[PDB]
Amino acid sequence: LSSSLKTCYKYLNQTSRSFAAVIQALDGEMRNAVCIFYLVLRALDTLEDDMTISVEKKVPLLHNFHSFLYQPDWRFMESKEKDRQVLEDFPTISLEFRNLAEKYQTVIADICRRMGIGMAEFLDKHVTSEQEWDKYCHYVAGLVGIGLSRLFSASEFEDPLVGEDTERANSMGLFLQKTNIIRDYLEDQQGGREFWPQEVWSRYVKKLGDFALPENIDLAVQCLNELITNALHHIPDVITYLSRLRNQSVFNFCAIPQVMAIATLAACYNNQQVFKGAVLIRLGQAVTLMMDATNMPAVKAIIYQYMEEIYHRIPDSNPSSSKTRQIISTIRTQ
Amino acid sequence: LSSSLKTCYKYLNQTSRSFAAVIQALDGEMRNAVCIFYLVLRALDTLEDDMTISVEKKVPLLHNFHSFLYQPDWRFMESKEKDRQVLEDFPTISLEFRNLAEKYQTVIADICRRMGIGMAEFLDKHVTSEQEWDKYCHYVAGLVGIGLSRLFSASEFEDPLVGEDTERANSMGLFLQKTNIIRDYLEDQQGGREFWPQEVWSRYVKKLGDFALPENIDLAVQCLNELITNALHHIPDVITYLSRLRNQSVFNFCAIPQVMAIATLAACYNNQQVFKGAVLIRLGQAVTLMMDATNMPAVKAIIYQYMEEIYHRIPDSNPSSSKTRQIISTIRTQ
Amino acid sequence: LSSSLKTCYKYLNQTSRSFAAVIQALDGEMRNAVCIFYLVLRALDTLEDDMTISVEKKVPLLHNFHSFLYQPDWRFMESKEKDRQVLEDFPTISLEFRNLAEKYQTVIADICRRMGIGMAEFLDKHVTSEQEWDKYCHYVAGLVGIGLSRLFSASEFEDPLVGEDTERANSMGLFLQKTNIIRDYLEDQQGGREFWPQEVWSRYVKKLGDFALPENIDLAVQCLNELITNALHHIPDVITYLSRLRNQSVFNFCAIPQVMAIATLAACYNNQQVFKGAVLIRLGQAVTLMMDATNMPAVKAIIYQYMEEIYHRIPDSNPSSSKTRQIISTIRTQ
Amino acid sequence: LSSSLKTCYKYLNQTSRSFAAVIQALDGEMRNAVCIFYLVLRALDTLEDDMTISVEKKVPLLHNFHSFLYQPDWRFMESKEKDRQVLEDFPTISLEFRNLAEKYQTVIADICRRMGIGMAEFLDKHVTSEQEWDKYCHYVAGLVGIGLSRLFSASEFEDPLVGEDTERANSMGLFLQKTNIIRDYLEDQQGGREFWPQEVWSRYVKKLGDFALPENIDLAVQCLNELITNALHHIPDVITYLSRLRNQSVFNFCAIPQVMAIATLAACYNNQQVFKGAVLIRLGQAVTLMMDATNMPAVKAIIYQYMEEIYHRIPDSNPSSSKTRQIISTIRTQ
Amino acid sequence: LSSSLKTCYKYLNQTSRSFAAVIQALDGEMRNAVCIFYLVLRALDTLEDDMTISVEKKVPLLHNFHSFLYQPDWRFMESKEKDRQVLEDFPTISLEFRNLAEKYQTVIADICRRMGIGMAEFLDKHVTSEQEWDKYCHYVAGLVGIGLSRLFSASEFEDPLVGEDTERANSMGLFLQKTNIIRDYLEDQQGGREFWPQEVWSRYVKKLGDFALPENIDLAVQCLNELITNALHHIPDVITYLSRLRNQSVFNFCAIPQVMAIATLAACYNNQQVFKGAVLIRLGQAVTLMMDATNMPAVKAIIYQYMEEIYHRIPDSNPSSSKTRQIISTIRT
Amino acid sequence: LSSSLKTCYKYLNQTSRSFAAVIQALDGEMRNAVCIFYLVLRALDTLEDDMTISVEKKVPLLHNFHSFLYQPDWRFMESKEKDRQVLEDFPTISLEFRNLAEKYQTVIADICRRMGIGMAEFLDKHVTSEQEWDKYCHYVAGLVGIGLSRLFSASEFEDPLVGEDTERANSMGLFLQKTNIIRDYLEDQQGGREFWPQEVWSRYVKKLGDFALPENIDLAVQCLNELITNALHHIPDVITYLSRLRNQSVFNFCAIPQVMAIATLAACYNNQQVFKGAVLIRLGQAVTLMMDATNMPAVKAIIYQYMEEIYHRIPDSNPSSSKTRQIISTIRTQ
Ligand SMILES: CC(C)=CCC/C(C)=C/CC/C(C)=C/CSP(=O)(O)OP(=O)(O)O
Repeated sequence: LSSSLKTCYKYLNQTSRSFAAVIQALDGEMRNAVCIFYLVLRALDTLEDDMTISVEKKVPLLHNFHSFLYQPDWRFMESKEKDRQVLEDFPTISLEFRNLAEKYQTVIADICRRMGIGMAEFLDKHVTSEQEWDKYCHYVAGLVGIGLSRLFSASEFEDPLVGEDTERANSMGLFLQKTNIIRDYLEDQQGGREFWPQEVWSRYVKKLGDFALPENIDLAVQCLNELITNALHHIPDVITYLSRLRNQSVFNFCAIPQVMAIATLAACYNNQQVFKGAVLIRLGQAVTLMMDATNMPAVKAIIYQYMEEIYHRIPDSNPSSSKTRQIISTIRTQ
Repeated sequence: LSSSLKTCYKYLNQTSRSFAAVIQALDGEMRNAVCIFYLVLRALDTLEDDMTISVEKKVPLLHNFHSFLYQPDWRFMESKEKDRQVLEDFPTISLEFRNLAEKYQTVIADICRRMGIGMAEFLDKHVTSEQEWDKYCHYVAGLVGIGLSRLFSASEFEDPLVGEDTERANSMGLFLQKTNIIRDYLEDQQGGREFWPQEVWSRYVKKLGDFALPENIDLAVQCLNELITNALHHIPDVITYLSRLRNQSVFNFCAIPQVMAIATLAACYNNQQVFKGAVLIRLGQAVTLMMDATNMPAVKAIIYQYMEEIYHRIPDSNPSSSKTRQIISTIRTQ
Repeated sequence: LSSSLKTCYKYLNQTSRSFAAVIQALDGEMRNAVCIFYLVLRALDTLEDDMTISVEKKVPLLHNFHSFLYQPDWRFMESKEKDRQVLEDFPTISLEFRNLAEKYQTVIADICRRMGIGMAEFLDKHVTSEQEWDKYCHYVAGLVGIGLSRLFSASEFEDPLVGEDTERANSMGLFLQKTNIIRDYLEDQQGGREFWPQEVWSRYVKKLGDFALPENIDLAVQCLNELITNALHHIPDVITYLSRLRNQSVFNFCAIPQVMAIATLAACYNNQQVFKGAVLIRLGQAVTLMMDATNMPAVKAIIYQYMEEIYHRIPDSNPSSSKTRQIISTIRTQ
Repeated sequence: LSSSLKTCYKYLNQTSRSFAAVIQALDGEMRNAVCIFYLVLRALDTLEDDMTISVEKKVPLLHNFHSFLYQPDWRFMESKEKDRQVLEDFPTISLEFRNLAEKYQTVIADICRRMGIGMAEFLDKHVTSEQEWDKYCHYVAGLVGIGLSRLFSASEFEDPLVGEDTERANSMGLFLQKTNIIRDYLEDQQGGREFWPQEVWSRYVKKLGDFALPENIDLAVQCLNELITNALHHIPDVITYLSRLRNQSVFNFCAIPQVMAIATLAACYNNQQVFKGAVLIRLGQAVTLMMDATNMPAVKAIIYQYMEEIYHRIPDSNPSSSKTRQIISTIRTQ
Repeated sequence: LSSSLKTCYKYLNQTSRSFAAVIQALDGEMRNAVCIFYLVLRALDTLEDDMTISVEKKVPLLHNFHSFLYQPDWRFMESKEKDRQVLEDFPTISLEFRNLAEKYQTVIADICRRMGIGMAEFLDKHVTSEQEWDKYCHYVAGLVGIGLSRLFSASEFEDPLVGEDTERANSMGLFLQKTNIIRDYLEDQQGGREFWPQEVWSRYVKKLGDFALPENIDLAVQCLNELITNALHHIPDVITYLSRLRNQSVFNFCAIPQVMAIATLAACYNNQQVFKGAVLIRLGQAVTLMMDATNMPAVKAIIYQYMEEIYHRIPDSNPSSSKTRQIISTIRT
Repeated sequence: LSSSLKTCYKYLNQTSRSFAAVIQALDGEMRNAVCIFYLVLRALDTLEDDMTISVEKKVPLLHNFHSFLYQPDWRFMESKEKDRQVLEDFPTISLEFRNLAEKYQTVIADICRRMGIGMAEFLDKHVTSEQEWDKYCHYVAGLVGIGLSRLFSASEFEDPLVGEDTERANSMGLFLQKTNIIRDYLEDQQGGREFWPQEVWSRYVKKLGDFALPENIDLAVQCLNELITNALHHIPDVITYLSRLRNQSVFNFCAIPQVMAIATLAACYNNQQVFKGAVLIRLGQAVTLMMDATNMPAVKAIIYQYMEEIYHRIPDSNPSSSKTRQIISTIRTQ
């Protein structure tokens, strides 16, 4: 019955309109910690997003975002973004963050800390290579996974082992990030920002904007593919991660998203539409129709069912084949 | 393999259309208890519902119902409703009732009594105040919720607290009753019955029956929204009542119906169709498209997602706009 | 890191769009055993179907199929069936059979020996009596349930009783088989195959190929319903069986296929279209809407809902009307 | 039905006084996997101590031991050790090794290859420096812990971390091996083998065999305490290792052996007996007589009890008294 | 607060020291159910025991004992056995029996019914073949296993699969009963009751009592060894039965008495004391010193450790050599 | 890691042979919170003991000990008791106290405050009534139960009820305490210390010391039994208390002592050795040989088992013969 909290949850259902629901399904003290944790990285991203802010001003701010969590009156008004309310009415968010147990604060604070540094590290440059494309996702998604993992263990609703495992807690983040990137391609383009790592989109066209050009379809799609064959390598980890979870609320919160992504990459795979406007996430076979993503055996089958939708449409003309099959063949025998 | 019991189940699937399946999938003892509990509650209901009966002859049959169960030859060939064989063949029903461990009989007992009394206490009047509305839903549904909670704690399948907290069990019942009273308005009106609370619909029109007139449809919807916003208050209880359950079997029987209800209110919210025909209740987006109501965290994600579906379709000019927002905010933060 | 085991899963998906996903979702050692069990079974079946093979040759192969399991080099190159890949590269599948623990080997080997004996036995004939239909379903489906059961128990993932009760295992087998044999009526007739128990369709028509001619659809649906009734007799066993499984992955692998079978039987029941095209498997009621088949109680509810969709469809004018209601009543009383 | 696996378990009980029981009590797969791993390691070890085998002849055997696992008929009949039956009937053991799943073979074979290389290195040499004493121990006991550890993570019975963290695994190995050496002193000396690091025992006497002489007991016990102090340093890792275990059978298999070692290091600390005959593991305090080593806390309790038994006996006049205390402290404050 | 319930537990402790503590540690309703069950069995077995009751007077008693449960005043005063307190005051026990929920009564009444018929079947004869040894061990112990299993399952504390597995449940009982019939040779001899299979001891001596004579000691141990070998075969089932359990109270209740019997056989194997007096239970070696029979892995490990003690003392000369080893070989693989 | 915290643990092991081990085994925050607690109670106790600290100086010390906790420099250098170390180095211990979460401090200080006052009240008197034996055991033992209990609940490792039900916590405390006063009759007598309630021994002899006399052994043992009987009355609470615990470290910590005390009373019951020397714990008969005190079911069993040990030895000729049976009988039927 706290004005600040209610408002916090008003921002959660506002910005993170896809997780919101499951976040509110999290058991006990995990509920707020994550809700607030989502608002702050939502706010932290808005700052990094907002392009009407100088690089030499954004950088400082980015780096200290983690310090503002203890500045009762910190705030931002000059932000001209749709999610700018989180910045404007931040004090509300910081107040509640300030009522979170110390064990949860340390983590959230610590993650904003490094996420920031990293976000700034890629504020003047582009995603160079694959090897580099992971560093970025690690900063904007990976670290989030680690943070969430540490919150679970810290809440003692999950085994201490979920926190330790970060390599996988990271893949969990990299998979989604790479997914979204690869999904809303035109959106990022029509927005003034490039994200598809170079060294790969390069070997196709000269400017990853060409892909939005009609007489490109071929090189367009093909690139998309090998970009997906890259993301699919995170499945084995995503499966291992979830296989360790022992809390139902936590399982859903982690599982659902991962499954929407696979459903996404299975729809985006070789689907030209990925450049026209938007792709609809068509579901799986007439078997995974009686299986919700709430128990591991179900999840797996659901993944496998999607891996098939892909392995099925894999064209030989594609220079990304073989590997596409080499990865899916591994997710099958694991 | 009781030729009689086999009959009882035939009747269960012959009347309790929306509960038969979950009642049958109830573990061991609750299976027969809860089944009979319905067949009798049906009887006591199919009577109040038969207008052919004179009020002089109806009132008795109600109070003296909690003791017909113990009257081997009782029946009521003098009825013209639909669920009449549950009275004309009542002995087969009463018989099986005596076959239940006295502790189960003791519950089904102290209720038919407390019900026919409250039920009788309404044969003449109509629902007036909002408060008087709960009171009615109590005698008709709230009691059922409590008696079940009694049965669940009695079988030892659930903790003793479920049947102890008569309040939560009541909300469980009221939420189901109101959602129906709301949903079945047009049908009730056409029938000749009026369950909508007078102090509410009178603030909109002269006769509760006017809402049937296509001319007053706009007012009818405003009242709908008001009543719906009322019913949304039982949710916090519902969740609480549902999270205490430990038995899968029982959980399904409880959660699904509440979920079906929540889904219903969201279907009807600000929906004129409630005054013209029948509303088709559908699921959530693609997040709740991946879950089912068999486990609490998932149930919560569904409940939370139906709320947002309501919160978005709220008109600013609607009389209850902020009342609705207030409780939906209470639900997402609590 | 074995190309032979990888290849197997490739074949597992190339030929089982119906199970590959729930098979690869199985826990620990059951995964490979069931995958390979499925492959040799599939390979055995391709032999028993390959029409371009003289009975004066096909028999011994069916009789000695079990033995080709211990022969590194055995393989069949002269096949023209769809899934002939498994026969041509059998040394790859057999190699992996020999890599499984010895207890799964003796199980798969025993079923492969018994199934071949039965298969060869029905090459030179059709299903006469209704007790031969059983015997035949036993050899192609029933033994598969026993085998699978024997393995589940052998792995200790499931109780030892699951394997011991071959009677209940058999039902599981017969129920899935009969269903397919009923749904696939048109597909079988348009292919020189007689699977319906002729001791039945002979009391409705002269030739089994007459149910095709529209002038006899009334006698057809009439025969259709008699069989669907016969098969419904297995459901109790199906329930007894699924109620024993304690491992989730295994539960999914068993319950899903079963629920699908019923959904089909409930769509094909009294449906004329059976003799014109394929039947479209609708949805799980409006109650079974929020519940999937991953837990026994739910699977119970789901099953009963379908038992109703058929009960509220039995034409009093159908000669099977009594049996049908009889059993549906038995099923729900238990 | 396998008589060779029965033979294997007979050898497990003839060769492993200490582990047969906890091994046989291992869950499912880990059972045979550990049994056979223990048996090939036994054969490798027996080939190593066999002193009637010249050194030039023995290297090729130790180097190729891992490869003979895959030579069905390989056997060694020229050994004169006592457990030489495992080598004379090695074909039976390797048979069942080849019957294990490939994922275990890869682990067991790899640990065999590296353990051979290592055993070979120390043939022509003696253990000198503590860092060398550690090296030898890694080659004979460390790698075993790593082996078992990778076997547990492969069976999915334990977390993926158990296997990945090789240092903790090696700690478990070293701790047990160091203990025997420290205890089997006399028995070794009366054999012709020296395992006590030289840089240590040397600074006490001229010949290791001198500690045997009754006129050195003072230097005997003093050295004994230095080495034990060296050993105690592994306990922090031992405790960390065991606390990540989640499977009871495996926990039993890991803890029991360790509590045994620690009980031994305790009964040996500052005990002239080590140089005259065997020391008797006299159980600890009264508090432990009601405790068993099957749960983590009790094991924490047991270890801490043994630490005190050692701490209360640390004589000031000991060259390492300030070392022994400083480490037990670190154990107590961890 | 019940005086008659209070009384029942007093009886439980007087007549069954080997189980009283684990029975009282049982969860919820299982506690009262298993207590009463033990008491009526205690009586039924006391009637069978009393050798001062004629066979023609005894047959009716065993046959109708189960109905006596429902005869409030029924009691028996002509018993001369020392456990007859429950017989003389059976109305207190029966009163608490009619107090137990029905689902429990139905199980306890059924076992008493079946055990009646069986105990009566053997008043006339002696156990001859090993096969008959099982039928007999079935009536006095196996049914107690089946009854127990069904009680656990009915209580909901244990899985439905437990009370459904009558084959393994039966084994749990045969095992315990054989270990005792074996261990209590010299005791059964001075009482005039013979429980060792005749088709077995007859291959060694003229009268089973001859094993009591010091110059047959060698033949005695050889017989003792054959029988123990026979009892060992139930261990696999026992391990399967125990593995299934999930409730701690129910586990400790089933495990401990089995481990105890295992310990007993280990101590009696190729041991002469059996024929001269009493054999005291040795305990765990090096591994067992940190393990207790309260978790399955630990249970198994102890049992393996025991199987080994026997295996190590198996003389190659004993006519049961290959069997004794063969069975231990199945138990450890 | 902190040097002071290590020092604390050194003291814990030197001043606690009965809890040092089990305490260090405790999880998370409870570890330290309980260590400090024992240390400060240990000191306060050493003050009370020390017979060279005049009443004039001792009273103020006791009453104000709890305040000495928040005073950085407070120390006591005139103790002559062996454990004096914790007093001379009190600032080190008080430093750590001040580092415990504020909530743990509230408990430790309150127990110290209450304990001091009460210890001071018994300085110039002995225990007369049994009613007074209770109030004493409370001030020195019971309050420790309340402390520990209040602490487990604060840490949230146990449910709040554990801390609330102070009566059951007091009992756990008095039982251990009373038992000790028994066992140590002679050791205390040779200390001019009298703890055996005067209103009880007064009725057998003339002076509490007359029991050391060989001719009074008869009356000696009779009194013994009465007290032992008195002690048995706490067992019901003990069982209740222990059955409420959810954490294994906390269960061990609490169970071991209780079981140890019950064994001590069984050994002492009617044993003339109480007045001639020391009585050691007889070995858990037969049924209790294979049981540790790590799970409730086993603890009850061990307890019920020791009850019979007593019950068997009760002679009709004991004045308290009847009360001893009575209480035990109550313990049996609960
Ligand atoms: C687990 C258990 C105890 C019993 C189940 C027993 C089973 C699986 C029996 C075989 C049943 C059939 C005929 C399955 C579909 S054939 P298909 O795979 O060729 O059909 P498709 O076209 O792929 O869907």
